[PDB]
Amino acid sequence: GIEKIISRSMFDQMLKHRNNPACPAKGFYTYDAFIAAAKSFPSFGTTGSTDVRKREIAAFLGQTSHETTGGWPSAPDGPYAWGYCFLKERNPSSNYCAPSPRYPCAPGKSYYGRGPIQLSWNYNYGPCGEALRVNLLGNPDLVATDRVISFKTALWFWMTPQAPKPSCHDVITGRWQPSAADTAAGRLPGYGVITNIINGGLECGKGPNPQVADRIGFFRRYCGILGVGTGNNLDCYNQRPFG
Ligand SMILES: CC(=O)N[C@@H]1[C@@H](O)[C@H](O)[C@@H](CO)O[C@@H]1O
Ligand SMILES: CC(=O)N[C@@H]1[C@@H](O)[C@H](O)[C@@H](CO)O[C@@H]1O
Ligand SMILES: CC(=O)N[C@@H]1[C@@H](O)[C@H](O)[C@@H](CO)O[C@H]1O
Repeated sequence: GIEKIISRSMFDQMLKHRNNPACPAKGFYTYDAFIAAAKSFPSFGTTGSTDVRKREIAAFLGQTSHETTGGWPSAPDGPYAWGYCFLKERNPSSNYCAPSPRYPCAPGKSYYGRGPIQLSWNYNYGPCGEALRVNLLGNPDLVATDRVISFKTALWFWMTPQAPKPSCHDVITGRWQPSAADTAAGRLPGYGVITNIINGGLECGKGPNPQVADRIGFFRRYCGILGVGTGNNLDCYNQRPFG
């Protein structure tokens, strides 16, 4: 599997501070859990040329690193060495509950960000739990409790199209071709579109944004380590958010 492209030592170099005693998630995010989880999504990091596979791994780790970052500008090893520091969304402003016939909010539960992709909203927890055969809609805390399930939610999100959004996977592997609406809106293949899929409503199409820049910094660092180009279209500053 992906262990051939990303070794334990490389993962540890990338996520240099995940086991820092200063990080709330210390000990939770393990290479073994990452590899185990990836087995359930066998085309992740095994699609296309070696160059593409490395870029996919860098893109996934880059985005998830931003979602979980403990970085600050003057941090040791730079802000892009502080991925995977957090497990739960810091200071959430709501329970992330939206109307959903299929995946209604479970009374008393909250769908704030958890795990590497900071999975949010009942309408993500619902179908993710269905795919993973666990009750994430009724027990969203599971994403912050079992390390393999945690990684699986992130990979699920990455691998799953949700129209009109393609999967992050299909974008980074070059399988996704933009529609006429996409090319008009400047949603072109690259890391920027991936940011848009993940959190574009809040981060994209509004000009320069430090969260978008942070996502790019991790991706650049990881592509450097893996020895691949990042490609272009890295930001979504001028991209209309997806529908
Ligand atoms: C641990 C934490 O609070 N992570 C959040 C994440 O939930 C949010 O989606 C992201 C947006 O850019 O930035 C934050 O760092
Ligand atoms: C954000 C980040 O770490 N960028 C680095 C850059 O500093 C370095 O010169 C290059 C080659 O090693 O790799 C990455 O682009
Ligand atoms: C990783 C994740 O859950 N991302 C969601 C995204 O699916 C949703 O479209 C958006 C709405 O603003 O909220 C983000 O938190």
